[PDB]
Amino acid sequence: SWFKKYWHLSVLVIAALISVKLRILNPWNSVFTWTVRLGGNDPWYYYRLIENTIHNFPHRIWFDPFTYYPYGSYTHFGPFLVYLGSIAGIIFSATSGESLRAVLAFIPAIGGVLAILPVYLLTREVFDKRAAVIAAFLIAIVPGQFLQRSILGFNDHHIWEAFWQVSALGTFLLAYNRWKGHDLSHNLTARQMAYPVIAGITIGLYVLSWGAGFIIAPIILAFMFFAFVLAGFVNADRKNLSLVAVVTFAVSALIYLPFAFNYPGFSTIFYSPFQLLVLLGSAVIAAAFYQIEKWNDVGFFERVGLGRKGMPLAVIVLTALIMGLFFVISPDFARNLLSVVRVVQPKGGALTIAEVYPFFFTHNGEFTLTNAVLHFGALFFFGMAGILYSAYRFLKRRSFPEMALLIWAIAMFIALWGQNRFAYYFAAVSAVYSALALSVVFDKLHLYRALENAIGARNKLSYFRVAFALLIALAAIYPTYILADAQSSYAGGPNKQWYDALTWMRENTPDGEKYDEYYLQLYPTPQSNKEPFSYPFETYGVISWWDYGHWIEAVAHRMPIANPFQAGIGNKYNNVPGASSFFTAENESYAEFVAEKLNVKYVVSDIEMETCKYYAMAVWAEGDLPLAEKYYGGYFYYSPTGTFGYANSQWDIPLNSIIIPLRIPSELYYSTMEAKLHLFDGSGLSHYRMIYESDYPAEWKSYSSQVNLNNESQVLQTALYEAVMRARYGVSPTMGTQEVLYKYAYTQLYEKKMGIPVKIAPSGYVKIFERVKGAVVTGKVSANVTEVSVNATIKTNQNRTFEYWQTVEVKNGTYTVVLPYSHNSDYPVKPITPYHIKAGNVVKEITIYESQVQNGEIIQLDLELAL
Amino acid sequence: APYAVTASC
Ligand SMILES: C/C(=C/CC/C(C)=C\CC/C(C)=C\CC/C(C)=C\CC[C@H](C)CCOP(=O)(O)O)CC/C=C(/C)CC/C=C(/C)CC/C=C(/C)CC/C=C(/C)CCC[C@@H](C)CCC[C@@H](C)CCCC(C)C
Ligand SMILES: CCCCCC/C=C\CCCCCC(=O)OC[C@H](O)CO
Ligand SMILES: CCCCCC/C=C\CCCCCC(=O)OC[C@H](O)CO
Ligand SMILES: CCCCCC/C=C\CCCCCC(=O)OC[C@H](O)CO
Ligand SMILES: CCCCCC/C=C\CCCCCC(=O)OC[C@H](O)CO
Ligand SMILES: [Mn+2]
Repeated sequence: SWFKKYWHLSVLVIAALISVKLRILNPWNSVFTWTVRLGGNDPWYYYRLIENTIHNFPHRIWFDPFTYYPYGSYTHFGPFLVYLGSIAGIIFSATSGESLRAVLAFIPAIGGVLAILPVYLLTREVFDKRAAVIAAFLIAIVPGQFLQRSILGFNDHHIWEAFWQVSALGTFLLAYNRWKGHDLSHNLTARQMAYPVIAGITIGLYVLSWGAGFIIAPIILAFMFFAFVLAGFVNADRKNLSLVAVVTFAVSALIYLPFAFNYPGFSTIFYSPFQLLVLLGSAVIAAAFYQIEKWNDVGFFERVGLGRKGMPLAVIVLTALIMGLFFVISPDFARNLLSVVRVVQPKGGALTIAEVYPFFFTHNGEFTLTNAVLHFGALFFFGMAGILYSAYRFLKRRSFPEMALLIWAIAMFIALWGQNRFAYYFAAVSAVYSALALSVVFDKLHLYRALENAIGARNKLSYFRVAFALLIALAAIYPTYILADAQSSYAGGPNKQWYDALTWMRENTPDGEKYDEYYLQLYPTPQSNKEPFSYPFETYGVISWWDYGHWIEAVAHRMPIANPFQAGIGNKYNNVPGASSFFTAENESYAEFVAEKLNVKYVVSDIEMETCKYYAMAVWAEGDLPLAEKYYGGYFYYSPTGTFGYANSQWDIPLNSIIIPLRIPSELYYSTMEAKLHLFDGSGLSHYRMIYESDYPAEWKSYSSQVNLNNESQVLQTALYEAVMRARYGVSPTMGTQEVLYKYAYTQLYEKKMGIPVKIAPSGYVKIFERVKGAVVTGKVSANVTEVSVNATIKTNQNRTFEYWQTVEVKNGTYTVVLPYSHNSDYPVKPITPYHIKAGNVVKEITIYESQVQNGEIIQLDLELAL
Repeated sequence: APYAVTASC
């Protein structure tokens, strides 16, 4: 037929269409809903940078005073993705808002499809032409962090890391292949010079997408180092390999130069002159390898008298010297050697991040190959066989590209071991080496013959071997696509309760029009951010867990205290004010210390921070992880007697009982700010009032069609019914049920000792509080009382109501309470009763103006009897 | 889906 020299493009097109179905069509209904949902968190910060860059085109900010309030943080996100989305938005006339997000959602998907090309190139320039076709197909179905970070809506720079790293290695090894065996006058032609120039541009674009992309230079230097010290071992045109590297690194340094001075110091992620020195310094190291080979060529190592081994040895001594004599700038070493800390994380606080946890390990510290299936499918094991075979073949053929690919493979495996995120780097590794595996078997099992016997050839073809070549193609491709089809059917991002709450914040908190204007200003790059930023108008901060910082800035257009850059977390052990030391504050006086230092005016708390994410906040605040279970106790159990019990230790739980897989928090938890805010609805606090709460968790919103959420008994039976139903399958109860179970445990363990109850009802997913000076209600009191209590009923915008209590002790025959709610406020969460203030046997009722709450007015209210 | 967020929820 016509597929002659042309099937290889027929598979690439089919591979691209499979990639489109997984990346664009599968998560389509998850990205395009009630709004355009960019996935995760970081795609929302790129969206922030892009609509600012579009407004100030062609200029770009390198420091953001919005996030990390009130200090601002330097922007490490690369100019590649920022300028790509910015130009893409202008071409489609989408400069902000939902229309801009719809354009940005396709960029990660297109990068995932386009990755077929650099994977083909790298595989062809190392192995053969058939294997490059398998690798292109396999990279179209590999799941895990590669597929999820290249899906529709996940406009992050991780796909462009993988795209440009593989592009750099392919173009570099293509340049070495086009240059080897030729003299310099031939390699100096424009046709030959184009190959290392292209390789240098791909390296520059790699760094321009990721400040830590300079790591490609020591990897390429590792190619030359091992090719030199093994001159009799490996067979490589070392002189032309050195010259390709010189041109490649010089061009890359020129590409990086115009972006090199946007950080006031050396940095490995921020766009600083450190990366410029790594690229420029790599060019002179490659130029030093030029002399060592030019000296070995003439025979300089035998005239001095060291032997053929001398040339390897002088490389080793200079590898030690040329680094040792680079003490001319010790900050360079400190940042260069800093890479070894990247794959290690004894921080513990950092461990609580979902993307950083080490591969091959459970949250119990035991080896596992379970993520290898969930992230690569069969390609991992098919990839190891291709790696081991490549090592076997390298020891026989001694091809240099096969050696460099192995070095790349082993370096990416160490990074994969460190953090599970770097699976987006190892994805192209298993796809390339499984292609090497499947290509070996397809030739030895006569499938390459039967394919050409199918049209226009004659071969001795064993259908028994062909049937098995088809059967292991099954095993490599089918279970891999199964996981990719499932994982691509949903996309992450904020839920409606988070989005609705944040849009409400943007339109119902003061200065929304000033924040909107300041959101698009081209901020100057400061020399330091250790002092609070000098804002052009009176700003305020919004404190929450660091997960939601980008959502706060991009959706609410408000300045968050903490962000997904793990900035603004703070801790308690050092009294560093931040998110953790605020939400784990054990009394309101300490939380006011943290809030005042950070100029906090608003608090956003969700049910996640209340339940399953509270453990991380105690880990950050305390630093030590075993020092964090102090906030936790035992478990609930459904015993064979048909009753529900509670035990401190697992041994106290009776046999045949059914253990709700939910660790009930300790008494210390219920005294912290997160409990007082979300689980007690702000009761007991004098400087905070609830102003807005979102809808319920979806499960309980569904439950309310047949459950009376004003009936504590009906809620309790429903929560206990669900918890057992899901404990039967070893699954935790839903979040809305975890909150109800948390409230039930407080009433059965720590309530009777105090007298302040909590309604067993559920509540809204996201809750917003405003920081208040507070109306000071002070007055005289009778002769023999030591305590004064305040009572008021609050009703939220979801028609849910709760009690606000506060108790103070009498001193000098006088009480003083500070009240955060008012009775003429504009907020959708209002009190429906006056304040009932009790002083022993004397009761009085008071209503408070909003002006007295804002300005902290003192009100005299005596509760005294003669007696 | 593990991304730049707190885990186990
Ligand atoms: C050892 C390696 C480890 C890599 C993995 C790792 C520990 C870290 C990298 C992880 C990674 C992918 C990225 C981290 C980058 C950084 C700094 C930060 C990232 C922050 C975060 C991820 C991003 C946050 O932002 P977000 O993305 O969330 O928005 C590298 C590969 C090199 C090898 C020699 C391994 C080969 C394997 C084997 C089995 C043989 C070993 C045998 C041996 C006998 C040992 C051999 C010993 C040697 C020293 C030879 C090395 C040669 C060469 C490199 C030296 C030349 C000059 C160098 C110094 C650079 C010069 C630069 C300047 C000065 C010009
Ligand atoms: C290289 C850059 C790629 C640019 C591609 C952008 C082109 C078209 C985007 C529009 C896709 C349709 C989305 C849609 O149905 O919107 C309807 C409601 O917004 C649903 O929320
Ligand atoms: C002298 C060096 C100056 C370098 C200036 C580069 C600055 C920003 C790079 C972003 C521009 C987009 C590049 C582009 O469209 O090509 C990439 C694929 O072809 C399309 O996905
Ligand atoms: C062919 C060569 C195969 C090499 C296989 C090595 C596998 C894993 C190496 C990663 C070690 C990283 C450091 C580590 O274990 O933990 C560091 C703590 O954080 C120290 O506190
Ligand atoms: C009433 C007497 C008690 C004294 C303790 C003070 C406690 C809290 C005062 C907080 C005042 C709110 C100010 C705020 O959050 O924003 C600061 C920007 O001016 C924007 O409002
Ligand atoms: Mn990210």
